[PDB]
Amino acid sequence: IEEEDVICDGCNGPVVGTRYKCSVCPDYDLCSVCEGKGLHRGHTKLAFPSP
Ligand SMILES: [Zn+2]
Ligand SMILES: [Zn+2]
Repeated sequence: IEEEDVICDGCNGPVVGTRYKCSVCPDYDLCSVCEGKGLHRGHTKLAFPSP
């Protein structure tokens, strides 16, 4: 099966459960562990469910 997946831009792990996305940039995603690191500082990240 070949499918589109959401991959964490902080650690390359799967983004499952809560998905953090940049409020400004398209195609930016963090898992909940990496969001706690504060990555992509300067842009607010938004909490969403994951696909
Ligand atoms: Zn991560
Ligand atoms: Zn951004």
